[PDB]
Amino acid sequence: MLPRWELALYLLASLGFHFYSFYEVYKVSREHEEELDQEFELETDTLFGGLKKDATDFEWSFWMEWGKQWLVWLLLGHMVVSQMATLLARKHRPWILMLYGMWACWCVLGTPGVAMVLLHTTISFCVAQFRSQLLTWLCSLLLLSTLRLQGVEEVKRRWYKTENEYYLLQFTLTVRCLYYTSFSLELCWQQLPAASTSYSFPWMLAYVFYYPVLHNGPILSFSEFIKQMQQQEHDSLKASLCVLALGLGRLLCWWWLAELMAHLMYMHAIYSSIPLLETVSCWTLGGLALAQVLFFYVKYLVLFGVPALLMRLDGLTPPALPRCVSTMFSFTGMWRYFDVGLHNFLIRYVYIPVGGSQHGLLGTLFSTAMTFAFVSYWHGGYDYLWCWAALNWLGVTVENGVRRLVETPCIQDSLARYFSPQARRRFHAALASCSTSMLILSNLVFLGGNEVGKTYWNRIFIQGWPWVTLSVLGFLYCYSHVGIAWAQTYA
Amino acid sequence: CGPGRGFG
Amino acid sequence: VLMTQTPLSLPVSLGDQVSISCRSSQSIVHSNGNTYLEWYLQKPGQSPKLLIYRVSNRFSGVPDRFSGSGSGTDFTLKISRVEAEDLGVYYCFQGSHVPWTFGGGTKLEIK
Amino acid sequence: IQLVQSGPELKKPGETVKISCKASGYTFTNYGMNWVRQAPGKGLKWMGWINTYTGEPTYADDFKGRFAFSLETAYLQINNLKDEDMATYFCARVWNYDYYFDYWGQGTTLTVS
Ligand SMILES: CCCCCCCCCCCCCCCC(=O)SCCNC(=O)CCNC(=O)[C@H](O)C(C)(C)COP(=O)(O)OP(=O)(O)OC[C@H]1O[C@@H](n2cnc3c(N)ncnc32)[C@H](O)[C@@H]1OP(=O)(O)O
Ligand code: HEM
Ligand SMILES: *C(=O)CCCCCCCCCCCCCCC
Repeated sequence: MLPRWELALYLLASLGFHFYSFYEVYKVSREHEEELDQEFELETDTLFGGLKKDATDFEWSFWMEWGKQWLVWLLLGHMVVSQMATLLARKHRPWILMLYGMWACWCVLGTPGVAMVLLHTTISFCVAQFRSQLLTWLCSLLLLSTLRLQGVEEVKRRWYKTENEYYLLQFTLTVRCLYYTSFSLELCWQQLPAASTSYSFPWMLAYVFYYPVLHNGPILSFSEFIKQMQQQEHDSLKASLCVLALGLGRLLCWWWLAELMAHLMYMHAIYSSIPLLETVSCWTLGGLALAQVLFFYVKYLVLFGVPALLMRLDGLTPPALPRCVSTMFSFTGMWRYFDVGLHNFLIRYVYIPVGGSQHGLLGTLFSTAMTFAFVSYWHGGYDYLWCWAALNWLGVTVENGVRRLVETPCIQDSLARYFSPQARRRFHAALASCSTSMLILSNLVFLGGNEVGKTYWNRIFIQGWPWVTLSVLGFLYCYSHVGIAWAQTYA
Repeated sequence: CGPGRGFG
Repeated sequence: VLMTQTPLSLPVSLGDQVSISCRSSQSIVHSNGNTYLEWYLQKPGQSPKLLIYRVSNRFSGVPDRFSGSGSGTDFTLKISRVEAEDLGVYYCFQGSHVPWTFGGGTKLEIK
Repeated sequence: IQLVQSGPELKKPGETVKISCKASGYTFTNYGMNWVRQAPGKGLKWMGWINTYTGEPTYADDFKGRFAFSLETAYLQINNLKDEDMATYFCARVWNYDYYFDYWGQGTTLTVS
């Protein structure tokens, strides 16, 4: 174990560079407030003493715009209906929840939204009746591809007036793709007599039309859903009130933090203006990167707590909420611990069926590639997303290869003999810093886009290699000590 | 997660 | 789940009705709304064969005289007329609660 | 539809043995496979099962840490470390609905002494 004093020094350095970079980004935003306001409209509110919120982000300004109008009221109605069903008719709770989900989808997306969800569900079920996993995967891929077609997009836009309902329908269908694909694959793999009647059409309708995750919520494993819908054990509503109170308090705190950190610094406006990235100093570049990844983390905390809170009230166990990205230090850790539900779906339904490590390293590579391909194609399959997927697969493959190489008994014995485990920890932290220096760039490409990632690569690494790259590596080195030191808690 | 990607 | 059988050894003469009772430790009714309790006849020196799959149901091989009716916890199997070719060991098996457990075995003998 | 097993096997207490269950007459991956054992002085004990479609075995709590189910798709093998157990091992096809075991193997008597 490392001595406590120098680990505390590493934590101090990590917090110091986070906070100084945040201050630099705040200064840059304040000194460039007028031109950014002129180019992109900035929302004016009295929540923070007159500071102007940066509404350039799409997911935040879309989900809060929907929540203030329809989503929060419908989610509260779902909570009330679930509690009433648990109190009065516990046996028929899944069907009541399914009916409420259909009614909520109708009232929020018109008849076409419900009709399209039903069509996708029915087609997936009819195809899965053949009990072939490959045919089911092609059916799911075709159903997902029907979203990206220009003609279908034009028809769907003609369906709706506000043009935000079309985006809501697209997101709902994209999530439904995963949900009915998971159910269909589970039906294909079902060979147990006890579970023969669990995979029926009404159960598929109940699984698909679950309101908390109808639109954006995390992928809920069908095994857990079917297990919890049939417990017939009450949740002691007196404790459910306390659970709701604590969840609401935490969600309000998270939302306030997200609003504060969007108000103080205009991350999205700065990334939208590529010419401003070249002008601002390297400290501002690092601060923008850290603030952007942290804001994505906080935004998805807010956007996943509400489905998680609704599940916890419903008795379900939700997938674990994202861990703080300032803890993350490697590609595998980021994938395992950030988006738990989608990672579990990819492992169970995309990674394993193609074939995991059982086919050897080369086969593993293919499997990983396939998984990554799908997730990129799931998010839209844009060019920047494909570049992010390629870079991310390269990172994961390099991590796995190095871990396999170092864990060989001969090399492990040699490194144990040469130096103490303290030196091994220091070298592992330096390596993980060199890895996270590219992990953050890949995530910036995912968030900022191709231009933002290229600008970061040029300025941080190519243009300023002699001292800027070394300083970034050292700061991420202390950061990696902190991350690895905390990683033992959840290892 | 989140199907909202590529909009800015 | 521990499942017991009464009697352990059941001697009946040829052509006489026989009743075998299987008592479970707890409820066998599965969450699906049905109970998976089935009865297996293992003749000496070979593998068991299924007789009734769900309560009061009958397999294709089993003749009409292997009717067995049971409650939620205590189940029973009845042979109306023993044809002297039904001798063997009868096991009651539950599939609802993992791990799946067989019965002790009710050996039949000619008195 | 039939299932045929390897045959009698004699092994030393320290060694290990593999038992094969070959299924013919039906689509092998359609139905899972159940491995049970019958001790000379006891009744049937359900050791575990293997999902032929995906190859994901689930074992009973008692029969864990030493037994492993593998595929050869249409034989299906079991591996274990030898010990005082000498039970006869049965292989059973599991039907999709309403009943568990329909067709059984002959059973490979195992002698370990
Ligand atoms: C559309 C058209 C335009 C597109 C325009 C797109 C633009 C978009 C950007 C453009 C860019 C251009 C193209 C460039 C693109 C790249 O720049 S290439 C990107 C490739 N990605 C990477 O290289 C990242 C991977 N880097 C790394 O360093 C690896 O992750 C690591 C850290 C070495 C893997 O190590 P690990 O997974 O942490 O393994 P692990 O066993 O967990 O720990 C390390 C072990 O080393 C042991 N160890 C002990 N002593 C030692 C010792 N002397 N040495 C080594 N190991 C030791 C430790 O004991 C430790 O073991 P444990 O203590 O854990 O038991
Ligand atoms: C060196 C810097 C940091 C370290 C070591 C760190 C560490 C942690 C850890 C280990 C957690 C627990 C994660 C979980 O249980 O889900 C956490 C929670 C959290 N972190 Fe950080 N963090 C850092 C910086 C930040 C920053 C700068 C922000 C926001 C601007 C932030 C936002 C959050 C939030 C919102 C939580 C949730 C707390 C909760 O759920 O109770 N973190 N932090
Ligand atoms: C749903 O689509 C999200 C899953 C995909 C992962 C997205 C990565 C988010 C960025 C995390 C940043 C971690 C880097 C840590 C550097 C400080």
